[PDB]
Formats: sequence, structure tokens, C-alpha cells
Amino acid sequence: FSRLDKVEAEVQIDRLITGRLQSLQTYVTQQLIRAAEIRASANLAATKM
Amino acid sequence: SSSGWTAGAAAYYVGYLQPRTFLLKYNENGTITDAVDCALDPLSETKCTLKSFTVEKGIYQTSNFRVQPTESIVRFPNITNLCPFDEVFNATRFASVYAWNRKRISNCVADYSVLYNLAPFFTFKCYGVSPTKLNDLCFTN
Amino acid sequence: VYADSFVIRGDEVRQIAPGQTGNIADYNYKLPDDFTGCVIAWNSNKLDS
Amino acid sequence: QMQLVQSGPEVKKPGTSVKVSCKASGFTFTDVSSLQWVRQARGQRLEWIGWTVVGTGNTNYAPRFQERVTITTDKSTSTAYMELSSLRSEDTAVYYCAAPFCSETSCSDGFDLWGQGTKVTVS
Amino acid sequence: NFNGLKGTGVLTESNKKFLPFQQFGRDIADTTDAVRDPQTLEILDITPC
Repeated sequence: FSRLDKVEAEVQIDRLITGRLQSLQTYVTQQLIRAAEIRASANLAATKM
Repeated sequence: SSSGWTAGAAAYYVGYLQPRTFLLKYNENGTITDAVDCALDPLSETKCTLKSFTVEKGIYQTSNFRVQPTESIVRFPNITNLCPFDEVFNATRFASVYAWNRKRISNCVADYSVLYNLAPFFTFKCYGVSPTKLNDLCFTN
Repeated sequence: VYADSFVIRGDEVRQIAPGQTGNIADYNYKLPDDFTGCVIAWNSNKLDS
Repeated sequence: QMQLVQSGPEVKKPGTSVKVSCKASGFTFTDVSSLQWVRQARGQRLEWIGWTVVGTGNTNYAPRFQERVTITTDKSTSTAYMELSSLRSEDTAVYYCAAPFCSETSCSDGFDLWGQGTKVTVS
Repeated sequence: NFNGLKGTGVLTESNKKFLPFQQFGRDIADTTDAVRDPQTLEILDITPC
């Protein structure tokens, strides 16, 4: 924003929003995978008790 | 007559507008029938976050919390030497294309408005920096 | 649709673009950052001069 | 520094034309800065000649020098010129141009910048 | 084609009540689904084929 005017700055800024918005989605997806296999182990310890 | 006047009873109220975010409710007929603010109370804030006019019992997460800056400070080198742009452009002779000369500009204050002044400089298009934002940057060489 | 008409010097015609700053875009006529519609400018040195 | 410089002394025959110019270093006249011209003889007082506004272009002249001196300003180099014709013996004096610093917003109500003057003589 | 609003679908008479300063309708997806014919001011309705 401190080197380009408003007419080609939006091309660059959008190229960076979607890039960072895709590294968050990847992080969330892996957590959904991990939480679904910890739960499969918390239902095994709840049965052993 | 022309001086003085007698009038009836009346009252008028004055308020000032302000930038705000609202949530409005449209009925089946298409007219606004109710509205809720979004910056009046935390309850109204969570109503605005949940996009509902009623909230169920529980704990809800809402907008964040940040501190705004108070004053602005700018630090720049104090040199004020008025870079010799006129020497390059108002020269009486330019070298051949195969032996192009290179001049070095350093340790001075550069003003590109004097460049912008003369009309014949019609082709002025730039790649890495917008031509209208050269006055707010610092260059190493 | 509404039209604005005025006569300026040939040098300063480039300051009527949105976002530009200068002598005529600060004290005489300024366009908003977001603009819809467009401008026309033709040299007329035979009438006014 | 930001300062005003002046040309050197010169000797000119009477009945001829004389051109005077004073430059500015590290200082631009923008659109609000103005300057005046004064003359100082040897063992005499100071007499004011005229001052012009760079922006508007209005000029003022002393009544006794209405035709003798012509004052002009230049934006490209931000300077002031005087042209005079048929100089006499009383013109052998030092000429100064004085301006106040001013940057597009506001400035002092006094002339604090000064040159060193040109010593013009007639022989 | 209603004043440059292009599309495709079948048109049926509707019973919506449009206020005098309103011309178009909208849904939760922000696409026009109700218009007023210019010449004759009855309120139509648009649904896809």
C-alpha cells in the first residue's frame, strides 16, 4: 500500500489474502482428523473403566 | 404587524447521527418492523453476532479487544540537499546509445514534482513503484 | 446523468483522473476515489484564444 | 543552506542597459513567496524600489523609478531580474534583494533572508 | 431484458406490494426475483426454468 496506487494494489493484495486464507483452512482440516482419532481412543478408555 | 409575532405551542428535538452497524427485521409485507444495534450492549453485540433476536442460555464468543494508537511520529534523515536532477535532464549533450553514461545520485533530498512539471515528459510509466507515490519513500541509491 | 463543463489549460488535463493530486485537483475540482462515468477533453485553440 | 546569493560587482558606461539577477540556493519561491529590491549608496540611507508577488505576478514600483527599472520573476529557477536603462552617476551603489521564507502555508511578516548585493558603478 | 437486466426464466404475475421508490426485489442469495414492467407497472415474478 506504500509503493503502489489503488489500481494494481488490489491484484497483489488479493493474491495474498487467499494464500493466507488457505493455510488456515488446511490447519483446521487436520485438527478435525486428529480430534476424530483421539475420540476413538477416549471411547476405548471409557470402556476399560 | 411587521414587528413581532404570536404563535402556538410546539416542541422540537434535535439529535446527531453517528456511524453505526444495525440489524434490521423485515416482515412478510416487506416493511421494517424491528431493529437491534450492534455496539450498545454486550447482549446486543452477541445478538448481532448470532444473527438472531433471541439467544439461548450459555457462553458465547464475541468481537475482540484492541487498543487504539494515540499519536503519530515520523523519523526521517535531516539532509535537505535538493538532488541535482536538472543536471541530468537540462544537459546540452547526451552520449551515444552504445556508450550510455551513468550518473550517481546520493546523499540529497529528491523531489520528483519538478520532473512532473514539464509537459514533454509525456511517457512516464513505472514498473515497481507508482509514479505518484515517489515522495513518500526512501531509496538506498 | 449529469455533466460538468469547464475549460482548463492543456498541461493540467492529466489531473482530472481520480486520485491524482496537484494544483487543480486540490483547490478547483476534485473527483471521488470511486468513480463511474468518464471524461472527454478535446483541444480548442480557435475559439477561446 | 537555504539562502539567497547575489551576483558580483560590475562597471557599466552611462546611457546603456544593466541587468541584475539574484539566485536562491536550497530554497524555492513556491506560489506565496515575495521579494523586494533595495539600493544602498556610500554613506547614505536605504531607499525601497519595488516588490513583486511570485504567484499572482503583481508588481509595484517607486514613483521616481516608474520607467527606469523593470522587475520580473522566474518560477523555473525561482529568481528575480531587474532591467535598467541609461544609468547615471548616482546609480553607483549596492543592490540587494530581500525575501521572507515561505512554504505554501504561511510565513513571517518580515524580511529575514538577505543577499550581499551587487556593486554597480558608472564610468 | 428489463432495462439491461438479462436473465432466463418463466414470468408469472405476483402479489407483492412494491413501495413507489422500489423497483426490484431480492432474496437471501442477492439475485433479482421480482421486477416491475416499465410501460405497464404490474409486478411480475421470476423463477428459473
